[PDB]
Amino acid sequence: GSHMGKKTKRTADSSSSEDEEEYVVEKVLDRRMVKGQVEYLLKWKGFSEEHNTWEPEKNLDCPELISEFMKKYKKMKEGENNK
Repeated sequence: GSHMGKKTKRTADSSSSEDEEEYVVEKVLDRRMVKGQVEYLLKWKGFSEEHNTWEPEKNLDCPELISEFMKKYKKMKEGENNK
């Protein structure tokens, strides 16, 4: 048992990493209208609640979102039959 020159050979190769950032809407939190213009509260991936941002409906590239949201708001707001 003597250590003269230990020769070890191994290959793993692990090159999988990249730093990138993208903007993706999460869901419709609130909605407001001003000067005959509709707007919605968008939330980009990473932006905290306090970092919420408002955008025009014409920009809202997600109609389905609004449709669903209306479903929740309907229940929230008191008024099913009586307008």
